[PDB]
Amino acid sequence: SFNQFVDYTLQDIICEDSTLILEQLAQHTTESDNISRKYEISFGKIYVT
Amino acid sequence: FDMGGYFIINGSEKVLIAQERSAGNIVQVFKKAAPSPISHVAEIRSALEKGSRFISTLQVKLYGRSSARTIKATLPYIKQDIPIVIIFRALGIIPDGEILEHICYDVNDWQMLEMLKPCVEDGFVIQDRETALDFIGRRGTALGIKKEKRIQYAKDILQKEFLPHITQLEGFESRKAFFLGYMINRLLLCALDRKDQDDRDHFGKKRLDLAGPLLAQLFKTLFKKLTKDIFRYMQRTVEEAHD
Amino acid sequence: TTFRFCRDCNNMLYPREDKENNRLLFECRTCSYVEEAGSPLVYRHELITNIGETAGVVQDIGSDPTLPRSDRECPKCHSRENVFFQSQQRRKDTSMVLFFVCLSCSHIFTSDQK
Amino acid sequence: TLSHLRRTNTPIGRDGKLAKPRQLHNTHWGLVCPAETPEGQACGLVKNLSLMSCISVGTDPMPIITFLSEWGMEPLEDYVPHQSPDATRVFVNGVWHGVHRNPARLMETLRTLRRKGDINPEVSMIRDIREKELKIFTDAGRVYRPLFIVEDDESLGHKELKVRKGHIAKLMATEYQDEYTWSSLLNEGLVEYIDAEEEESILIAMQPEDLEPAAKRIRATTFTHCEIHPSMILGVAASIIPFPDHNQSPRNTYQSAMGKQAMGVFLTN
Amino acid sequence: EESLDLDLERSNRQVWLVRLPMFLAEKWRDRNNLHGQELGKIRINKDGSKITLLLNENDNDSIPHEYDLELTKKVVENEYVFTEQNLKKRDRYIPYVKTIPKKTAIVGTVCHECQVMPSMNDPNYHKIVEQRRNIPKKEILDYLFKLFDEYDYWSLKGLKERTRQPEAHLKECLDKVAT
Amino acid sequence: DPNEYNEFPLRAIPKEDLENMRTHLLKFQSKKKINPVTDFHLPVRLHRKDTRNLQFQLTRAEIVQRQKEISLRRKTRQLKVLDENAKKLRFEEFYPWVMEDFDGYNTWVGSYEAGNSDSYVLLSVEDDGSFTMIPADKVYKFTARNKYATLTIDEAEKRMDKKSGEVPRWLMKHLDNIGTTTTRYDRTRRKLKA
Ligand SMILES: [Zn+2]
Ligand SMILES: [Zn+2]
Repeated sequence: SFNQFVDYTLQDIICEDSTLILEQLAQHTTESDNISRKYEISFGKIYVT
Repeated sequence: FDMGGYFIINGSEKVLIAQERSAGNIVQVFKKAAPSPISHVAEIRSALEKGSRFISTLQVKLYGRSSARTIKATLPYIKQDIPIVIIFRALGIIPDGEILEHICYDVNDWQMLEMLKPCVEDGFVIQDRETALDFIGRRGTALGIKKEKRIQYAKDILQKEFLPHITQLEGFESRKAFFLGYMINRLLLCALDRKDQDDRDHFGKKRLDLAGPLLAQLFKTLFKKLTKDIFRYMQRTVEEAHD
Repeated sequence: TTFRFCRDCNNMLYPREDKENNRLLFECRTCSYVEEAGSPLVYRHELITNIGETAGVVQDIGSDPTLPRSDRECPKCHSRENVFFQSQQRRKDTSMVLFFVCLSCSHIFTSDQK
Repeated sequence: TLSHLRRTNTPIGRDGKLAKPRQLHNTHWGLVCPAETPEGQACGLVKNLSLMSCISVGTDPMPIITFLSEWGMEPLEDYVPHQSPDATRVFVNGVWHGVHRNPARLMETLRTLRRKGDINPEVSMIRDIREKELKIFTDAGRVYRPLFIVEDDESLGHKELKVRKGHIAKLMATEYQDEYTWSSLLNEGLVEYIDAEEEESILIAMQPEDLEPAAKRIRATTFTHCEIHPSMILGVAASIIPFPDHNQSPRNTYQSAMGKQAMGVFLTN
Repeated sequence: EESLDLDLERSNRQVWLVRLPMFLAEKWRDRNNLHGQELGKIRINKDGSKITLLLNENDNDSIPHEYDLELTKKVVENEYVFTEQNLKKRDRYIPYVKTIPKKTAIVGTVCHECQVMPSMNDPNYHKIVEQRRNIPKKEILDYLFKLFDEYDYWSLKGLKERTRQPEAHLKECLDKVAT
Repeated sequence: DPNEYNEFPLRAIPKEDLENMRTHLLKFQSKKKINPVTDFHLPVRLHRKDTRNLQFQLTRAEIVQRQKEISLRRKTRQLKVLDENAKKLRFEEFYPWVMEDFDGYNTWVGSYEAGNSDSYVLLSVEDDGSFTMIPADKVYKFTARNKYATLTIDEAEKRMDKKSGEVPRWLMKHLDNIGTTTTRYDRTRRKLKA
């Protein structure tokens, strides 16, 4: 059980919910335009020591 | 000789023990006692590894012992015990004999048909899917741009939350219909005593969990706590800077 | 006792009586199709039954290895092989009558002699 | 310690019933020791696995469902009860996926392909032919134990388990080598995992010759499996009971309770 | 612009419906392929009931060439296949719900459902099975006199850029006349 | 093989044609065979619309007759992520497909199938015998609706409630004799007569 949870299901539990963005175009009209300020954060590969 | 899968916390050897439960996502039936208005029921547990614990209980209840032969069902988030012909029509099976073909399999037997005839007479009134879906089941949250209840809202319920197995995306209502028909079929077998009462105490219908699932559960929940704190301080950085 | 359906639209037919010609006319509540009834029988409650010990037979019951085997013969084909098993109905008063199914004559027969 | 690693524990509540699982059940065979129970207010709550007992760690089902599509099912979208009055429903972890016309070929094909090793052997399958149903289980949480396979047919005649003297000779040689393993016996299909759910499609043999040919003590013909040894239904302390048939069961219960409180040695370091 | 209705000439067309294994379907859904080239051969009987696919050697034998056709549904009713092109460019009636009816053409009736199954006797067959198992004060006062003439409730924040001056000087000047 | 058959190994679609093509599959849910080119009071329009009060919605013949007679944000939010193709599919099927004749005597309401829309491929014979391969995209299912003068949700709720221990068997026949909520064909005929 321990080896199975170390090898897999951890990369799965990361890639299930890793996405988080807050892209602020202008959040009101103008501001001309403003630009679609993609504040993007997400997690890729994981590591163990 | 110290072959042992334990853990070393604070200078103490430390082991975890298995936990058990009934297996989820599998049919059971019960025979509740006589004085209650319910006689024969069923249940489905659920979990899909394991976002927001995915509990999502289900039951289908039965009335009478007599002339109260009716089959209502409950779903989240519906507080009313909904009769089931409504559910068939709402999922999109209008013509009556086809609901019958979804339920039973041998057309030559009939006892199921007299069992269901009062239920069809219950469903004699509503003849359209969105009219059926118009039944309220409020239970929160507040209405959006609606009239009484959005049919979009009801279909969103039936897609996203109900029956967290076979699908939850958009388009497999016929799989749902067959699954519910099989459930009704086994409930009717338990009611008509051709097939017997199930057992809760049999072993294979239970499961044993271990460190894998346990660390999975705790790690998921604290990861969600983590993620909500990640969303915290992202709104707070109205001012500088990107630390 | 069966539930007929309207052949124009597969819907549950209901009984409704002629006002003057004194005949049961199964009129569709969906469409205007109507049909006279063969018998004055409409509804039937059947508070007592004793049925269900027999069926559930597949054509290859004997393909499963778990059923026991005997040497009584089928009284049509006389082959001595057989598969025997008890009632398929389970009430608290079902009998210890037995059901004997063969492969050669592929036939079901019992051991009662009253 | 080697007892205490393999423990299990359920929650119930305060008082509970008695036919409810406080007392043992026939389903428990080959999995949990019918003696090694603790005593006092929780007897029948904690229970202890078998020796060869092994747990299921799960395997993703989509290769299986694609395999099952490719070898032919009607997917449910065009099912009709009239034109398919008797075909078998197919389940995977309690999920409807198919109804299929010819069950026997499918069942033997899955069994053979499990034996050849192209499927993880943790997966289990039941043909409840009495109800024309078929089950597939691949989750994590099942319990299983080994068996000796049997082919019914035999050029030498009547019925036989497949394994022979040469294989066990090779095992003896590899052990005294100081290249077979248990897995290297598994891959070519001589033993087979069977879970806690399957057995009702299987006849069991107590001894390797109990009826296999066609005063001390006192002791059908369609077997498919025999146990490795009847002595291995026990548990950890249950092994230590000398001649455990030759007493009464509550004495075994106190013995399993007592053995945890024995001194001696525990490690060497 | 064009006609909003549907074409009807191509309605009268029998169509055969095929399912396919995943590896074969990936090759037969290649848009880099599919230009008119002929890639297989067929062989029916006079009475039917056994049709085989003679796949041409374009596959280079990573897959079989011997295949059989499994006509599951020999007779098919009410199954219609159509096409779509976007357009060239109590009694309340809504003629525009922003529905976008298209140049749509019903182009065929399905008559025969079938399937191509890899014939297991082929050596390239079941190899796929192991594969599937592996995978400035003054001026600004006139200027502000113009500003209230421009608009009555002029913004204090909008007053800043119209002055771009010392605001304490601006605050004193604002108090002398209005708000 | 001896050529007792129509051998034509496949030709294929023009790639330049294949852009802007969406070729779905249609089925009717009735045991009787239906051919719309024989049944429908053409012209037939295919539209993607909402279905709210579709019985109360006017027919195209009624529309033609009427035409002839007349002539501060809180600066913080979160889009929890979702698949763009799934969202596009959801917005596409936010309204379903409906085809019907000009009269409105027969109308058909469609729905969407996600079961097996990937694996299918088309063998449509051409006039010469050509077999063009059109890879299918989606399959849609159509049912008839309001062919039989459907009822109303409110009085339906009053029949559902325990006002009657058993509702009348011919209550729909009595309502039809009253003339409330008649058929779409009957409403179109009455509007054409008026
Ligand atoms: Zn009718
Ligand atoms: Zn016989």
